[PDB]
Amino acid sequence: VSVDLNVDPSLQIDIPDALSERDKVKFTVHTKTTLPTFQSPEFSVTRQHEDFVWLHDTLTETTDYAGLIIPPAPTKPDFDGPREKMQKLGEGEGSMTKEEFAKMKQELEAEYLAVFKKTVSSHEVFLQRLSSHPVLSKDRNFHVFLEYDQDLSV
Ligand SMILES: [Cl-]
Repeated sequence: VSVDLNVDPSLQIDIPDALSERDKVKFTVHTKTTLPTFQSPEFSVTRQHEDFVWLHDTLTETTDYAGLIIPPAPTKPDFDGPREKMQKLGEGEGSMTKEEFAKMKQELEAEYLAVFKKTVSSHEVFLQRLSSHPVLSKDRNFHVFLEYDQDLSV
């Protein structure tokens, strides 16, 4: 076989759920850790795209990391494709039967969901990459990002 094996890793991060309200995304960032450095071995916080941008910016400009490979920022969530397509669909409502339109409305909702899912992955991959870096996983701004249980913006 050919296989990548992880045994009792000390830091695991994922985004198990997320919420879109008028195309504004809130990510649940859930962490599991066996490390002393964290207040708790398991916890979740709520993060927005700008929080991730904040974290990436502040790592990039950390003098000590200038020789390190910092994983790329996740891209800003963008629902313009699905939204514009749904608008076009609505304009064409008269040319179409009730059940044709229903079926297509459902298909475009699925298109929106696939965009959502993709931006989730992008944000999650970034955190997982940071958790795997021997130096960056220890960064205190990263820790603040994972655990500060209030609005990181303010
Ligand atoms: Cl957003």
